[PDB]
Amino acid sequence: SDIQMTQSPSSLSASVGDRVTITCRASQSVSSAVAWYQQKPGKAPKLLIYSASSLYSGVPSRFSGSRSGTDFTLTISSLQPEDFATYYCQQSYSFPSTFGQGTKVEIKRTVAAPSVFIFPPSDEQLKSGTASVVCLLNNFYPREAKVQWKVDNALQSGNSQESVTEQDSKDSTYSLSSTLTLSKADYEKHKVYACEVTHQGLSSPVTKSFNR
Amino acid sequence: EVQLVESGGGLVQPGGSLRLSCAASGFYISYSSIHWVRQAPGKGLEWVASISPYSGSTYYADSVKGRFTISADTSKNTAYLQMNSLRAEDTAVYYCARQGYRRRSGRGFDYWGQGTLVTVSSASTKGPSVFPLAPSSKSTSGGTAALGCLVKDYFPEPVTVSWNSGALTSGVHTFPAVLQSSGLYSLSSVVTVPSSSLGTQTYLCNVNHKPSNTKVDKKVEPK
RNA sequence: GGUACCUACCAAUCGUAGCGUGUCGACCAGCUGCGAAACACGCAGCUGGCACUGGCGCUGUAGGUAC
Ligand SMILES: CN(CCO)c1ccc2cc(/C=C(\C#N)c3ccc(C#N)cc3)sc2c1
Ligand SMILES: [Mg+2]
Ligand SMILES: [Mg+2]
Repeated sequence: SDIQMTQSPSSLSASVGDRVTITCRASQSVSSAVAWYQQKPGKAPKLLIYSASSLYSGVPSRFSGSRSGTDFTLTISSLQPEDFATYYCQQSYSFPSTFGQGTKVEIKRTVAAPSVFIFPPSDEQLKSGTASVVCLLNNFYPREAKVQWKVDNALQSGNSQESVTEQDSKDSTYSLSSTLTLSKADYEKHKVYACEVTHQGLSSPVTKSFNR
Repeated sequence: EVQLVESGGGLVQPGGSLRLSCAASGFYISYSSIHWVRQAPGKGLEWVASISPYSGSTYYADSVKGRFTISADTSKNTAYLQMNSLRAEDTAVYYCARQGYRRRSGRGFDYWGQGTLVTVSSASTKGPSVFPLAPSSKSTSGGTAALGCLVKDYFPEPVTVSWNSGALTSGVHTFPAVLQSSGLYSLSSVVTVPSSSLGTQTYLCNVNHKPSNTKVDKKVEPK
């Protein structure tokens, strides 16, 4: 490829009203043919800025674009709740066009302890020859959490998949799910199944368990 | 008034071919350069191709140079992206975009195109097995119990999950899909609901996997 | 003689016998405004080249023609 657009930062957590600045560096000159887009999860991008400083019609005035040589800066003065999203820069000075890596702007809030739930496998799945035990960490902040599985007391490892949701639009919290998959026989062979969660909002690791 | 609706996505094998269409309304494509961008799952935007007005000149990214072909039908007001010799790096949501007018939003992409998913894999389409995640019988965590549905072993993306056929939306969390060791997707859709009203209320999860044309309605119930 | 004109006036150097002059335009590149317009095409303008166009000013020498 021809020109490279290196974007920074890759992400950040900002309170409402905070000013945020994202910077894209072109590997070589691109004149002022730079654009900035905002993208929400599961949605198409929207033109925020064009020509390295001009505002697109309909875009609020807290979004600004500036240029200094080969450096371009998108500035959100006084970040608002509807502004959390992934921002991308683009160079259209020459083909092929180049996009930045993107900057994911998420909202910062007070820490919320997760709500831990455990779900045993259903009889249908057991009949199918497999068992999936699910641990659910509901509505917590920050995103970082630790979850460990224990059958009997053997610290499990290498048999659990993890997924996490995007920041909630209403309360800005996160939700996470761990899934431990065993065979029918393997699942019958042990009694107690437990999920241990450590998080900044929990003074002590919380355990949620059941008996087959 | 200006809309860009594309179609043609789906699943295709490595080395296979596939064409995407992008119908435009509210403006004539012949008077604007039209671009194809793409975004791999959980990745950044990747410019793919472009076609200029009045000359028809075509430009391509290095990753797809020689394999993709952009074209346009003015009588149908539609752009087209042919993709040949597809690799596993070509799987992504493909967006059709229209470059703005020179004297307003110069070279900026106003008005993008919803999107269409293209999956490149040798795995075969399979519908999900839907199991229930029953409410915790032990206590109920302060008047709010949690239930859910487990959508396992399906391919390709996507699936859609609703609760009570759209009647229930509060406190719903449908988690992103993850590739299991088997090569298929799996996720869970959970909900938190008043425990006191658990027995009285009925909770059903509606899973739809259009690729395999499978639709499942699963009860939960405390047992 | 005079005036006007015709022809010729080494090579190199755009050209000229020589000196000076680089254009209403052509051509090569680059830039800008505009045409629904990044390239290409079109219209208008600018900058640099070039000398296709061999014009214009001045000054001749030889021969010759005509008043
Ligand atoms: C001062 N210098 C040297 C600097 O390098 C020069 C050299 C040559 C030159 C040549 C010139 C010729 C023209 C002009 N104007 C010209 C005009 C009209 C037509 C026609 N029909 C054809 C041509 S002017 C000029 C100036
Ligand atoms: Mg000579
Ligand atoms: Mg000549």
